[PDB]
Amino acid sequence: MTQFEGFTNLYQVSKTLRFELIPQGKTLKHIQEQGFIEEDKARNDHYKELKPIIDRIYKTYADQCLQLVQLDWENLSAAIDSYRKEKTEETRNALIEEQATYRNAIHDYFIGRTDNLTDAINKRHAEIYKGLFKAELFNGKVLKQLGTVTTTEHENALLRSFDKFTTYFSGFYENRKNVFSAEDISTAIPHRIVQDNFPKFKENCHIFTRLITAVPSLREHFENVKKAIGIFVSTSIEEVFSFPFYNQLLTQTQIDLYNQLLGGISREAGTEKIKGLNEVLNLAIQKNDETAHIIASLPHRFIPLFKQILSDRNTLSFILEEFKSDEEVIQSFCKYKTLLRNENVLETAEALFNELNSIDLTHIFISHKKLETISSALCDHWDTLRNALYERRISELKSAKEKVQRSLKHEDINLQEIISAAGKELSEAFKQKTSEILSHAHAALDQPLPTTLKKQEEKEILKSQLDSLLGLYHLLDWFAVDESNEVDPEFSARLTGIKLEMEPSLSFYNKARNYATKKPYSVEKFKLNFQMPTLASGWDVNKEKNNGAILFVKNGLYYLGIMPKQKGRYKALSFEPTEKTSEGFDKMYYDYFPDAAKMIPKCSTQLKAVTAHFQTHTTPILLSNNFIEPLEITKEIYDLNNPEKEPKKFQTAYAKKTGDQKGYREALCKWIDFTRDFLSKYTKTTSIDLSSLRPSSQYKDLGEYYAELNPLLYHISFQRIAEKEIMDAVETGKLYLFQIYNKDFAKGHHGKPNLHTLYWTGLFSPENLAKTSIKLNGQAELFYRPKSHEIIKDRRFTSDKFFFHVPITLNYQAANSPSKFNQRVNAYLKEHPETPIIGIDRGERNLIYITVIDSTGKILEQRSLNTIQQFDYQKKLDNREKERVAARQAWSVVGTIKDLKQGYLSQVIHEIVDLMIHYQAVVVLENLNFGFKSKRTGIAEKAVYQQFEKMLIDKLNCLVLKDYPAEKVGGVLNPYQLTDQFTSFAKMGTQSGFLFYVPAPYTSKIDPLTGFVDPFVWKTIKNHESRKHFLEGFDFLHYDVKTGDFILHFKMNRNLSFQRGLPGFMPAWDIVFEKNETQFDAKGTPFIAGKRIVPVIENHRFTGRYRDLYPANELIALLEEKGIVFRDGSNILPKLLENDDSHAIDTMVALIRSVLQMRNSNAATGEDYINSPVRDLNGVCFDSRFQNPEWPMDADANGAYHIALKGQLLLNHLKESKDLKLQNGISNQDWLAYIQELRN
RNA sequence: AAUUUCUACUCUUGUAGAUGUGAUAAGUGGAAUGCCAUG
DNA sequence: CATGGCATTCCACTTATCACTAAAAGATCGGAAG
DNA sequence: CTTCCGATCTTTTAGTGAT
Repeated sequence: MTQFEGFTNLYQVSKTLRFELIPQGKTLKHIQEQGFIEEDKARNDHYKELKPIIDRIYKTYADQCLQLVQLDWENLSAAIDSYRKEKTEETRNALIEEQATYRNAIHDYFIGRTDNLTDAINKRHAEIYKGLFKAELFNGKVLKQLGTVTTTEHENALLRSFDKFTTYFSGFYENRKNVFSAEDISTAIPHRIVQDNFPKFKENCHIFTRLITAVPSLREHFENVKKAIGIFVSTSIEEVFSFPFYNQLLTQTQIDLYNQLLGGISREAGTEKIKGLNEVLNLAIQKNDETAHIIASLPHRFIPLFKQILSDRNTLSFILEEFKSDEEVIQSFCKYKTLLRNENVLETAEALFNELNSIDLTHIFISHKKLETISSALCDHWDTLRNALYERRISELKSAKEKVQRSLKHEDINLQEIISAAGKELSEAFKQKTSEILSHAHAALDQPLPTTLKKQEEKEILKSQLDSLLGLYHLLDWFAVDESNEVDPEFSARLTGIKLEMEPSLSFYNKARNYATKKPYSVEKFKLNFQMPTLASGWDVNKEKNNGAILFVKNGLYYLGIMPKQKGRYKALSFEPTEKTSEGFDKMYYDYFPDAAKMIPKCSTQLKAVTAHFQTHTTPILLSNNFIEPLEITKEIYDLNNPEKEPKKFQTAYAKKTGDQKGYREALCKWIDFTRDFLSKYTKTTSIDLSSLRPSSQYKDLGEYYAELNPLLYHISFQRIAEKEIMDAVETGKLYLFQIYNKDFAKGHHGKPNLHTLYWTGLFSPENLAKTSIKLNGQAELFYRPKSHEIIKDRRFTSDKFFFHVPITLNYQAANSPSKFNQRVNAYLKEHPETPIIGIDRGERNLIYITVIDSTGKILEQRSLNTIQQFDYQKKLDNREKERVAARQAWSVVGTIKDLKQGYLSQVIHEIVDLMIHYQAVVVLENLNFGFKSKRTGIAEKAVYQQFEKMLIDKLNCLVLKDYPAEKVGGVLNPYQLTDQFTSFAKMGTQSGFLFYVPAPYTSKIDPLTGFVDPFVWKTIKNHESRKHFLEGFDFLHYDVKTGDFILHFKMNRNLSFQRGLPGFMPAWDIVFEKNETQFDAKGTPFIAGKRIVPVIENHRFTGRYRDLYPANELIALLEEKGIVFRDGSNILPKLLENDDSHAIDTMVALIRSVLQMRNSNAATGEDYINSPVRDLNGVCFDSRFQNPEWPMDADANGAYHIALKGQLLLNHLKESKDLKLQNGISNQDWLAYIQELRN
């Protein structure tokens, strides 16, 4: 009999707290007189400058090592294909094994253990390999082996700035160690080569060979465009798309050559761009030929490869020069303005366009590709001028129209015919627009430049002048000045001269755009070090004179003490622990031993002396230093930890590989006895009680033993010291004292404290001291941020502050990772079949819409969360989004949206966890693909599909209710754990504890009452033949005279091609065209039944705005226009399908498509609702506007209700699941069949 | 209109909720500008 | 006045790893022997 | 004068997971 309260202390979590340190006493002066702050600032700047210099060495060895790589990729491609055809777990394991094999194979080059290279090269590469993670990067002991790096004197002098300070780069050492590593790490070199770039290359190879097989003419196109680009000249375009060529494309130069081949080299502004492979494929698409329709079906785009990790991009395309200061761009534009005003651009321009009223316009032509711009600038529609040209060429005449359009589409047109075409309105519009543009250019030229670019108004003034000049240049780019057609000579000469004078303005505009849109400089905190290489790395008493960090507790207040190096050496300041009754501070004593897997072999078996002893003679060795009794090590004890193979005989991987469970148990028992002896004899750990440990043979696995053992090694005690000693120490300067401070420690607070402050108080609560539930961690760091009733805005930004980030670890008694979390959750769920379900749906019209259903699916509560605590966050997000959109086009600062979304999601998360605790429910979200959420985030960054899942999973990883007592489940010492330990979204599966994932579609556009979904994908029908075929599948349609509504019948045995291929459980639906009368809801407002909201598509190619539709009214209007009688109640379809007019069938199909659009929304009126086209078997046509609380009110409420039903289906399958598992996703067929089973 | 920090209020020189930091790397999406095409 | 495919710059933004570390090893130097 | 040893401050290192 399990319980909901049993989901606590299942796995450890790690969190970091942040506090402001208040200086205590004279220590502010005593830190200013030493100048440590400026020293750490200069250290940080030197580190920032010197990080890319080391990266050159890493890039150099990466480029050198990969050029020697030679592998066959056939096996990896075969594994990828075999896993691609069917998704089963053993092919997944085979693919994982092949990926690991290839990853190790390439990593052997970096390690120096490959078989395809000589032994001397292997030794040289290994000798290099041992040096990039230690101090020889700075001393040059590994720098000489490459030689090609060629560091000059300034870097070498700046490398000596970090002397005796190599441990600063330790985090950087770990960061770089992830790169040259083979354990499927997403930042690593070989993971990228095997899993990121190679599947893309295989996809590109298969796409290219399918294109070649389908049609052969592009081979000449591809080879010719490759020769025009001039990349990979020594090899063929057939060979470049082959698996042996993937022995190249490891170094960044080859990848950049491939990418520039695929995209095409781009020259500077105003110059024709060399096309790429994807570009010529798109151009082949846009021809709209039958061969274009052939490759429209096929995948018609290659994929570029990803960048190499440590390298940098280089491109053959043009790179624009960059302005470096606002003064520089200001003086450059001022000198440009003086030059442009000295040559007198506007005088010759104005003199040039007034000739157009009085010159032979048969000799003035217009570029054919720019006439659309002229038409859009002169008319309300872009098509007008080309239509006028089309009908005049018709008027001076199937092949005739084709001749007209092919002369229209490519050949430049004389201006005289165009003025003859449009009439006069184009001529006065032309002269008026040219007058407006030169007036704008004149106003920009005369009005001067401001002194600087500090404020946004100066930026928009400069922007306004610049695009005035750009629009002028656009105006001169209208004319076709080329000599292929007739042109007046002096006209062409003056136009070319004024155009080349206007030419450098466009690149100037792009340069100013690049400089102006830079992020403004802000002050930023940096790590303090106090000249300690290992400041606050660990809290231990042995290291307290080295790490220098010591805490004190003073009558509920907390104080951090830092003692510095006195005269450049570690003067061991000491204190005498006095009686408790004496006044003073409470020093925390930190007796801790790290993870025994990481510690016992270090100080027992992997010692230098032991290794030297055992290679020579087999006799056992006694170890006495730092042991209170001499400790013996035997040959086989050393041999288990050092077996010359990866699987140790006490490791369960060896037991899995060989199956020798008996030998594994024996080796494990001997290892446990040995480490028990070590913990008995070691000086640090001889005082720690081990009586809670089980005997050796009772431990199932070594990791279980380690998870048991580690909590015993961590202990905290407190000692009282005289206040006089600490005050004298801080007054002397031998100790810097700071108070850990936040808002909650202020004397004026009365309310509930912050959750972080609750965590901090719970760690130092005496119950946590007695039994360690919340563990203080090491690796603390110090940050200094400079400067950036009576109440002051941004008071915390008014002075420099010292920050203090400290990590803590919770649920410490539990293991570092949970075991079978989802199986425990499913066991509890099977124990409690009546668990409620909460569905969370995300949308853009309304952000969060919740529905709570029971086991039988009845709604207990539904609610929109556009407003929490009477604050409509949706309007604020929408306002912020258009503010950002307007600012990003006005060259203003962009700002951030994350803080406002985080503030909304804080209240949202609190609401969901309150509902979770009050109902003991589960939470279901839709499984959103990364592509879909990224596309909708790009369409609308206001919406919150991402960052809500992360915050949810973070909150249920460890949950503490503030009102709860500290000892209760859900308290600070016993936090709830509802979700699995979050690793990453890639490995996060279909179920994370109490939170589930279901497939997205068929949750909104469906009937709640009946489960009906429209099956007709509408792209199957385009012409009247296919439309009439779609009508033939329907059974009959008649008019009901007693209710005024049409009744239409349909079966899935017809119109199967136009269906989306999902047969429902009902073989028949009764489509009803409700009479468009009005009804009153429960609130009493009138609403029109059967109404539809349809976009305007009258122009047949573009989408307009929204409009209301009344399908019964439109149907009777069309039928009475056709004269078809329907008051007899007869069948209407044969009376209608007999008529062969295409517009009647088009309108009928449009009405059918309109009436199945259950989703009816329009943001202009603020109305969104669902109507059911199919009447329920209880004689009800469902409409959400009736405001029945039994059913969803809105669209997103319906979607939330249906994902809750999907979760209900999953839990119902879980109840009959003997394996305590879940389905590998739910197909749409099973979901729709199940909901149709419930509804019918 | 105060906060380690963020959000929302302002009875309280404050309230409610949230808050895994640092380093590193990759990727995504907008906006502008061109170039080639299509409607 | 829109769409498709590229290219350059700028911005914000998300995702994915690592550490959460005491003690041995070693570099080094001031102080002690031949 | 000429040569080596013990204190002391950096630096690196050790590495576990289901019949």
